[PDB]
Amino acid sequence: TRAKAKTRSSRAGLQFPVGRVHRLLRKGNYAERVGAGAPVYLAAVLEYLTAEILELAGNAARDNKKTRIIPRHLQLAVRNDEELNKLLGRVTIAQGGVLPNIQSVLLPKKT
Amino acid sequence: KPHRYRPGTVALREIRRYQKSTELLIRKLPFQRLVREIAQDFKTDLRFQSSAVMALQEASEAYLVALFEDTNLCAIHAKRVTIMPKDIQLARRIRGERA
Amino acid sequence: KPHRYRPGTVALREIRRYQKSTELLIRKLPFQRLVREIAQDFKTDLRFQSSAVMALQEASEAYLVALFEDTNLCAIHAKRVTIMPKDIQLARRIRGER
Amino acid sequence: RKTRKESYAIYVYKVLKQVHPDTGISSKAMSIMNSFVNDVFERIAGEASRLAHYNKRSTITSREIQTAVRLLLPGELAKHAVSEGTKAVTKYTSAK
Amino acid sequence: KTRKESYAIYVYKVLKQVHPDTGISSKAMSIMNSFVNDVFERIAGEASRLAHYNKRSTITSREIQTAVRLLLPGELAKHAVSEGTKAVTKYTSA
Amino acid sequence: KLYPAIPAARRRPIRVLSLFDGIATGYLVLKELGIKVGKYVASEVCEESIAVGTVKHEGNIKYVNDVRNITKKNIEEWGPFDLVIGGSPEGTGRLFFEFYHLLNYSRPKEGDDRPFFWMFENVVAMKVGDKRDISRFLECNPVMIDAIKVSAAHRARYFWGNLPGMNRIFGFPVHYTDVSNMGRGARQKLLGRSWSVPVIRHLFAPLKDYF
Amino acid sequence: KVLRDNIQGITKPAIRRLARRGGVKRISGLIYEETRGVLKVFLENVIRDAVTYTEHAKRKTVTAMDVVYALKRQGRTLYGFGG
Amino acid sequence: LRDNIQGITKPAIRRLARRGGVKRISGLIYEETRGVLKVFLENVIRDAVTYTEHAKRKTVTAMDVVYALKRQGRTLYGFGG
Ligand SMILES: [Cl-]
Ligand SMILES: [Cl-]
Repeated sequence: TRAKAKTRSSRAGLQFPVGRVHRLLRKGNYAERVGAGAPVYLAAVLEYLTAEILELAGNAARDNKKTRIIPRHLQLAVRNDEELNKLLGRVTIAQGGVLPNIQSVLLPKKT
Repeated sequence: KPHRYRPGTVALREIRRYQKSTELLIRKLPFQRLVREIAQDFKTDLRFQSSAVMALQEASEAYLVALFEDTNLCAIHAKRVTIMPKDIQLARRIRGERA
Repeated sequence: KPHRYRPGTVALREIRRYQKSTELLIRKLPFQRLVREIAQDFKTDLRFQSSAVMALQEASEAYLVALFEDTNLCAIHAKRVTIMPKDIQLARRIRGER
Repeated sequence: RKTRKESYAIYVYKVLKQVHPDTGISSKAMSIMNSFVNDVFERIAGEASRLAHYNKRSTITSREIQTAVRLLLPGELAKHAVSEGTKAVTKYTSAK
Repeated sequence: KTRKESYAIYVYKVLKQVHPDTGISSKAMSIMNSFVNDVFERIAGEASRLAHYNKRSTITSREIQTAVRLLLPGELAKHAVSEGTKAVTKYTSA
Repeated sequence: KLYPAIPAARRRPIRVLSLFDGIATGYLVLKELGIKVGKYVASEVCEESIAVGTVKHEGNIKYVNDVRNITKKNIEEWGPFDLVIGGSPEGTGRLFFEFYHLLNYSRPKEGDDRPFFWMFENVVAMKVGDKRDISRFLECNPVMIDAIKVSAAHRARYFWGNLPGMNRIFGFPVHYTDVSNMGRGARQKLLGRSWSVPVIRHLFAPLKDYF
Repeated sequence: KVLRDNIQGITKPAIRRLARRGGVKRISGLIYEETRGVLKVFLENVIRDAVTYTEHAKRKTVTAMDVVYALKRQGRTLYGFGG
Repeated sequence: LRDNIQGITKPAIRRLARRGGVKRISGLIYEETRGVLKVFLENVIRDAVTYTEHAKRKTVTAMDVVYALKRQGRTLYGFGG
């Protein structure tokens, strides 16, 4: 062949690898046939979710005055968002702890 | 002359201090001994990666912190601020783990 | 005046009567109307098999009965015999659906 | 000594630089993002495989992954991911 | 009409083998068919995951055995491992 | 209270006074109203909005270096204003009281038939005492519009103003939502741009019938 | 016709019967509205998933298999209608 | 080889409860919590050792504990996956 080897990631305008996603859909024993729109679409979805979470985590790093995302920042990024909490309610993130949540009746009556 | 705080203020101070921190609260070596003791009753001469025991500790402490969260909600619901084994049993019962 | 029971005795009698029975307690047709009403906000002109609505009713009544079981445990835990929306919210919160 | 365990680490870092150009990330948080990608991947490919078995089909296309995303992501996150995915499949099917 | 397969006559056979006089309704037959399909999918799922974890592509009796030891709690696991190893001996020595 | 509508044969340009805004929304949204601007006067304490204005908005805007500089003489010299808007990208009370003081200078006197419109914006995380005080100062009740029809975030907002049709008219669209979904920064534009462009054009929709 | 106000079709005695099967002795008055809300949100999730399964099956009739797959997906496996 | 459940100390359970937001802890909490933790660890280590048995190995990897916790519906991030 004589052609510029344009990868399917760049062909789809994406960053996550369509080839690795495609060969994991093949090796992962999900169906007999696996298309091309399926790994393109799935790389797009995964890139969007990774983008949104790393966005919120960079935001929580900024709020913590840091330029390196730690586990705690992923923890805050997921658990302070409602839909990421719905996505990962049954998921433990290590080295993250919990949100700084203190109930109202446990506080002293500062009135 | 010696200063002493009220109970609620140091209690809330520790609540804040440990809800801000991320480090593992159970010590590493007694948890490792507990893991080997429980493992012993399944197969003799079992070995463990360090990251395996760290994963066990991360998940165990996260599980107990969610458990104490639900236990505190049971206590607060029962017009108390003191958690009780009643509250732990109610929490585990509603979560479906009583088996 | 005619005979009249205490509240606890007819209450426990109904608790016994309905924990023995197996029939669907929600009526079929208003539940079907509720299902069509909720479905309406997803696609217009949706059709439903009869066994689909029966499956929805079986699962919905089973879910609400497990909910009232946890709600009764919340009530009893709070030194009460009366279920409250406090108890329903505590149940759903501990179950993780809030 | 020749074994390469694959990961999504460079790709998570590239998407991070394309979102926050001045913010880095630790290796523990990189492992958490890697396992999140692997997890969500397995979830969507799982649901897609289940759907394909349900509908008596053996070919996973973009429509199966699309309805798996509409099932798995909660609401508006699903709407944004179905839009982003359909946009990337549009760009893919009409490229050089 | 395409024949929708079922485990119905096999549930009836095992029911006669455990209660020769007791019958079963068709809705309880549907519930038993759905239980069998469900537990089948659970064990074959966990076993496929086991084969994928260990970088293998062949599901043998060991993968199903470890799946049954995962999914069935305690004594159900031990008695199903006993009955299954019994039937695999009876199969390989027939 | 209902105000009479002048017919659309009288096409006079709109004079706007926008007081606090990070990314300049009002002049751009007025450019996509389909109508021309009479006077658009902006001001900001920081220099970020001044930099955004001197790069993007082509210099058709009269800027003031500080909000503490605008007096009654500047309002009477720079023409009467038709619209007055106050928003934001414990200084919120400071922003409101500077807004209300500049609003008292731009309000027409008893006898003028000029159509006057104003708007103030802040989210529902305000203290309820500040809310009831602002309701006393403006003589208007806020409307609690939540980001639950178009969004899922727990960020609701109170609105104050003199806008016709602002009680319960806002609902969820599907076409505008669909066209606004296609971004990898979809929910960052939801947090900022969805509060900037669509809600503001939705509330300032009926002004084109006036002018 | 657009169907409306069908959540009131879950009547007060039906909620009381459901409470009796759950073992509840005494029922307060706000239980009925709260229960209609919870059942509404449950049916929202379940019917949403079942409608989605209908959408991908290129059909317009929600089968019982769709509702079974949906309930099963949410970790509440329903026996009696297949699976 | 029996006081290993007592290695989960009363300060450590108190720190855990502080992270959970608990203000006051009764004395009967600690033995109950050791019990519940021991039952959770029994289920998890049982599954992980089962997975080790299937791999014909003698050591329990972190991937085994991840797979076990994932099977039990408590997915753990940051240890491979
Ligand atoms: Cl395709
Ligand atoms: Cl007790």
